[PDB]
Amino acid sequence: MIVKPMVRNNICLNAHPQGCKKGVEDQIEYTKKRITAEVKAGAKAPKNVLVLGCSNGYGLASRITAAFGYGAATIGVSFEKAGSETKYGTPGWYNNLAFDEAAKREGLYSVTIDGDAFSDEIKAQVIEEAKKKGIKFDLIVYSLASPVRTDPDTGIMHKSVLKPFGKTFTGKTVDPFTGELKEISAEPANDEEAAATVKVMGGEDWERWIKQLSKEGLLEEGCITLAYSYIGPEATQALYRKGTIGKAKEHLEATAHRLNKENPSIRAFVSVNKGLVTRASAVIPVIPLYLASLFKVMKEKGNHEGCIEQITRLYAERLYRKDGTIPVDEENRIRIDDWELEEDVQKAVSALMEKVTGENAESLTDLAGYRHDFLASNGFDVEGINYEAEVERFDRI
Repeated sequence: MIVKPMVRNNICLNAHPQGCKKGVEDQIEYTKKRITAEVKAGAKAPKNVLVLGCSNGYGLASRITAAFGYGAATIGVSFEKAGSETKYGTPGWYNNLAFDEAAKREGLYSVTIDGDAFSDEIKAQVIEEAKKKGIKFDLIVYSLASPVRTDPDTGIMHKSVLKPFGKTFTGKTVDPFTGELKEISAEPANDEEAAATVKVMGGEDWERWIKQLSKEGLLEEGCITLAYSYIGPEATQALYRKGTIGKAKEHLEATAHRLNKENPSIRAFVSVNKGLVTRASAVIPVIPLYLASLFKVMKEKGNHEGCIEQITRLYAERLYRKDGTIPVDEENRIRIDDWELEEDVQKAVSALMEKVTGENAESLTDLAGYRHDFLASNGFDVEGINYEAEVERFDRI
């Protein structure tokens, strides 16, 4: 069985087990070189970390940075599909396996809980695991990437949508594989859609995790909790500020404020991260063209970051600094999109988006970098992996 990427409806349908593994190992290796003795010396360190959404992207990087950077014990939660002998698991399933294996090889405590993180069943499972080991958490990272949430008190399922308000949102977009430029649109959402999105992307579950953990006395004094979010460029403020996403963000930010007021011994932040290729990226106008242009501009400037570069910087230069402060903006958010939103960067990116055409997209923007990030998420196009070799089982890594 030769496994090559199968992409349809802008989604990569399969995954490569050894590729996903090499991907995790590469992040671990970077972490070991980035988070050195000097970087840690004189700063505090996380000891027991809970990561909700630990199998991909920022969540996975957060777990790797905690464990292999700072030597912390970690419990990760994610909802994956296991693989069988002949059927693909989700990429996150192979990522978790690779993580737990490396953690064990290093003698680090690591436990992965697979299930719906929005459910009280899973929360109860973390709680009992913590009480057994005698763990109290000092860092809780909320990085849940789901388009749907089944409300645990009412059982009804909500799905988020990505739409503006009042006026339809139209803009250029690009296919990184073909090079095709198009114009697509997002029509204004209704109340049902807006309310569903808030339900999925807001801070309801974040708060629920904190309260249940609090009641069971599983939060260490001074415990940091973070939720990842995105603000983005001016070109997409219609969705990220005044769209359905913007409303969910406002809810998440209000949730963070309330967590700080109700738990005096806690430090809760929304962490605003940089833009990267996500599963949803292809359905949003402007975004795929923005990212390709951002990648080009930042790689040329020399400050391009992927997930693990972002999060290691988050730990070393926001959470665990030697001056003991946690720098925030005027609204008390941690900002690591500071490089992305630099004036010179955004100006050049905008110029690039204005100039892009059909024949020049490949050379003007970084579609190649975009393709790589898209594929690497599922374990494809990873350096050092043969890909012409057959995979015996989809049961191991």
